[PDB]
Amino acid sequence: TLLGTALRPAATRVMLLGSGELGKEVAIECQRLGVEVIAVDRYADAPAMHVAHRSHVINMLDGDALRRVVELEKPHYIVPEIEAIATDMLIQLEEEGLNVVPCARATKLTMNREGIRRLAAEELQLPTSTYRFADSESLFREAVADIGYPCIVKPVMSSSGKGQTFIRSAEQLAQAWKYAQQGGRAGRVIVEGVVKFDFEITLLTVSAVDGVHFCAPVGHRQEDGDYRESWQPQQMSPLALERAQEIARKVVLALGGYGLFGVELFVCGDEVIFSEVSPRPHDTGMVTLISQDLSEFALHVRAFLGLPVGGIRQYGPAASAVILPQLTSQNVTFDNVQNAVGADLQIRLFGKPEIDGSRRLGVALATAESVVDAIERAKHAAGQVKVQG
Amino acid sequence: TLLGTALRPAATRVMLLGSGELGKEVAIECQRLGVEVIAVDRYADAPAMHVAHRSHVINMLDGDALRRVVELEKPHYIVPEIEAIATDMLIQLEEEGLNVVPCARATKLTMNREGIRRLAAEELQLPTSTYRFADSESLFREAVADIGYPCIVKPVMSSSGKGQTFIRSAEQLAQAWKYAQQGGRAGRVIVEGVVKFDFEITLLTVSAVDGVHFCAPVGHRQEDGDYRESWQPQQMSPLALERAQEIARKVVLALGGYGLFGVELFVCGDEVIFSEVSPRPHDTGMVTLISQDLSEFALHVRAFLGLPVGGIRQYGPAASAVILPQLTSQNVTFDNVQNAVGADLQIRLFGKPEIDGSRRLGVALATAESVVDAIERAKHAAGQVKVQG
Ligand SMILES: Nc1ncnc2c1ncn2[C@@H]1O[C@H](COP(=O)(O)OP(=O)(O)CP(=O)(O)O)[C@@H](O)[C@H]1O
Ligand SMILES: Nc1ncnc2c1ncn2[C@@H]1O[C@H](COP(=O)(O)OP(=O)(O)CP(=O)(O)O)[C@@H](O)[C@H]1O
Ligand SMILES: [Cl-]
Ligand SMILES: [Mg+2]
Ligand SMILES: [Mg+2]
Ligand SMILES: [Mg+2]
Ligand SMILES: [Mg+2]
Ligand code: NA
Ligand code: NA
Ligand code: NA
Repeated sequence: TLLGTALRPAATRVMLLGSGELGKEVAIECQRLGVEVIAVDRYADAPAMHVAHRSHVINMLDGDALRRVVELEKPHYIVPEIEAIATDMLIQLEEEGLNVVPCARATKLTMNREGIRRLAAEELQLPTSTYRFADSESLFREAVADIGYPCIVKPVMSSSGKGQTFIRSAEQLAQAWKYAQQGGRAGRVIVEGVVKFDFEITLLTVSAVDGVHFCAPVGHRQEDGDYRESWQPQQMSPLALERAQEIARKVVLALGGYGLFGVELFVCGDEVIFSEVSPRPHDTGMVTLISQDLSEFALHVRAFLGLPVGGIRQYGPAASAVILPQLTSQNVTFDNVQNAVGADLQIRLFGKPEIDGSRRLGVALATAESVVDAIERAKHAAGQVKVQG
Repeated sequence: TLLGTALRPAATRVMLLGSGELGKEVAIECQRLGVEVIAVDRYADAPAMHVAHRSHVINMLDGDALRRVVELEKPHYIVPEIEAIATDMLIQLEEEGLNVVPCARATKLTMNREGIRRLAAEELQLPTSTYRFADSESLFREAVADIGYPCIVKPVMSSSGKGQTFIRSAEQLAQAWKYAQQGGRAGRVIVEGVVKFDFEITLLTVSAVDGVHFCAPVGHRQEDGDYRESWQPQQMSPLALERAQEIARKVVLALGGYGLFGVELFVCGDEVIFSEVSPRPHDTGMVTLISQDLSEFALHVRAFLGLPVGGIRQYGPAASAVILPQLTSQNVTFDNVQNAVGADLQIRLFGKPEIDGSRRLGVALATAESVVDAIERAKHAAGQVKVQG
C-alpha cells in the first residue's frame, strides 16, 4: 500500500458519493492518513463537504453527471454513502478501471431487495423472513394472502422504511399498494412475513486483506423508520453469536470487495435470521465512535485502502442516541450543550445547513459500567440539547 | 453554552493561528461539533487547512495583518498553535472583545523564555533549573561562569531545540554563542544549569469551567530538538505525581483562561522541576490520539468552548513514535503502509506539502500490555513506512 500526499501530484484520491454524517467520519479518517478527499452530494454544504478538500453538488442518480465528476477528479476510490446512486454507471466505471468500494456488484445487489434477498435465501441458503415479490396489486393482494398477517410490504427500491407498510388488516391494501408505488422510484414490491425476534443487531463486519473480522454485536431501537439508540455489545448466546458470524461472513464474501459491511439480523433465542446488509458503514455503528479503538469509519478506510485490520478492541458497555429534532430552519443553533458532555460522554453535531421536518442533526455517545446505563447516559445527553430554529 | 451551525449565520467561528498537525486535530475536533474553522498559517496547504472551512496565508507576526484577517473573518475564538505570533495585537484584540485561547497574556508570557521562566521561578516560586539571561557574547560568558558546567544555552525565542548547545566546557563557548545567534528573531539567550532527572514528562493539564483536570503523565524521549517517542502512562511515585499536579495547576491558573496546556517537567525520584509549558496541545501528547477517550485536541476544544471536561479515560499502555524522514521533495509518498498498521497499531500522515531536510511527516501509534512493548511496536511501525519523494 502506497499513499501519496493530499494536494500533491502523487496524492491518493477518494471520492465520496454521499456526504452525510457517515461520510463525514470517513472523510475524517481519510484526512488522518493525508488522503485527498472529494465530497459529492445533491446539496451544498453537506456534512462531509465541511471536512473534504473540495466538493461537488450533482444529481448522483444521473449516470452522465456521475461519469463527468469522476472523470474530472480521477479518484482512486469511489465510496458511496447511500443506495441512491446510478449504480449502473458504477459498474461501467469499475469495468473501465475505477475502484468502487467495496465493489460495484455489491452496490447493485444491495440497492434492490430482490437481488439481495434471493442471494441470501436462495443462493446462500440462509435464514430469512418468509417473503414474496409482486409486480401488481392483484399479485400484491395475492402475495399478502400467501404471507398472511401481519406482514410487511416494501418497495424493492426502499430505505429508512420509505414507501413501506406494516400490515395486520386487509383494509390497508389500497393505501399500502399506493404507498409502495409512491416511495422508492415512483413499481415492484416485496411482502415479508413478520419475524418475532428477541432483539435486532447490526453485525459490523470488515472484509480486508487479512480476512474478515467482526465488531461486537450492536443492538438498536428503531422507531418510525429511524434508529433511536444503539448499544454494544448486545448480549447474545455464544451459539447465537457464532451463527450470526457465519451468516455475516457468507454474505460479505458473497457480495465481495474490501470494506466494512452492516449485516442486519434478528435474534430469537439461539436462532439468527438474516434481514439485509449495507455495503458500507451503518448508522447504528455510530456507537463505535466511542466504543472501539477503531471506529466503523476507520475500519472502512483501513479495509478499502488494502491495509490489514488485525483486531478490534471494544471498550465496554457503550451507546449512541440520536439528536432528531423536528422543525423548519436554515440557521439551527444548539443550546445547553454543557449538559450534554462530561465524563464518558460526547456529542457530535453534523453541520447540516437546514432542516424542514424530522432530521438527524447530531448524536450523543456514552460509555458506562452496564449497557443499560450507557443507553440512559446517551439518551439523557441527547435530550439535554436544546435545538433552536 | 450555545453553538451555531458552521456556515450558517449563527455559526460559531474559530480561527487557528498556525495550521500544523496539532492544529489539524483541533480543526477535526471543532468540525465534529459543527464549529466553523478558518485556518491561518505562513504557507499554503498546511495540514489544518486541509480540514478547514476556509484558509488564509499571512505574516502572523505582523500585527496589522493579523488584525486584517480577524476583521475579515470575525472569529469568536483565536487559537494559536505556535509561539511566533503578534502577541501585542492579540492583547489588543482580546481587549476589543476577542476570545484568545487560552488568553492573550498566556501567549505573551510564553512566546519567549524570559516571560515564562521569570514568572514560574520568580513570581510563582516553582522549582526550576538555575538560569541566567544574556544579550551579549560577553554577558553570555559571564553567565556561563556563574551557572557553571555543564550548562545549556538557548535562544529566548525558539522551539524544537533550535540553536541550543549542551555546553560541557569553555572550548565550546564561541561556537555555542554563534549557533545561538542563528536561532530566532535573527539576540538574547538563556543559560540554564543542567538538571539531572530520572526522566521527563509532559503533564497535559486542562483548565475548564469545571476545574483543572490532568491526563495521566506522558513520558518522552528527545533527540536533537525533537521528541522521538512518547508513551503513557509514565510511572511515577505518588508523591511525585502530586507535586507535578500542584505545579501544573499553579502554572495554568497563573497563565489564565480555559484550554489544555502541556506542562514540561523533570522528575528526580519524588522531586519535580518545572521546565516550560505550551499554552495549548503539545506534540508529545499525540499519544492521546490512541490512549484516551478524549484526545488532547478534543480536550482543548471542549475546554475553550466553555464546556465541562467531566473526566478523562485512559485505555492502558500506549506510545507514539514519529515519522521523521530526511529529504527534499514537494511530492512525498509513503509505501509499505500495510506493514505499519494492524492490531493495536495505527498511523497518521499529516498532509505536509513539502520537505527540505528533516521534518515530522506523520506519527505511528500503538497500545500494548506495557509502555515498553507499546514503544517498540510504535517505533517499529514508524520505521516500516517507506518515505520517498
Ligand atoms: N420481516 C421483518 N420482520 C420484523 N421486523 C422487520 C422486518 N423487516 C423490517 N423490520 C423492521 O423494520 C426495520 C427497517 O426494515 P428495513 O431494514 O427493511 O428498512 P430500510 O431498508 O427501508 C431502511 P434501511 O436500509 O436504512 O435499514 C428493521 O430494522 C426491523 O426493525
Ligand atoms: N536545564 C535543563 N536541564 C536538562 N535537560 C534540559 C534542560 N533544558 C532542556 N533540557 C532537555 O532538552 C529538551 C528540550 O528543551 P526545551 O524544551 O527547553 O527546548 P524547546 O523549547 O526549544 C523545544 P520545544 O518548545 O519544541 O519543546 C528537554 O525536553 C530536555 O530533554
Ligand atoms: Cl538573569
Ligand atoms: Mg435497507
Ligand atoms: Mg434496515
Ligand atoms: Mg519550548
Ligand atoms: Mg520543550
Ligand atoms: Na472495490
Ligand atoms: Na475545506
Ligand atoms: Na480571551
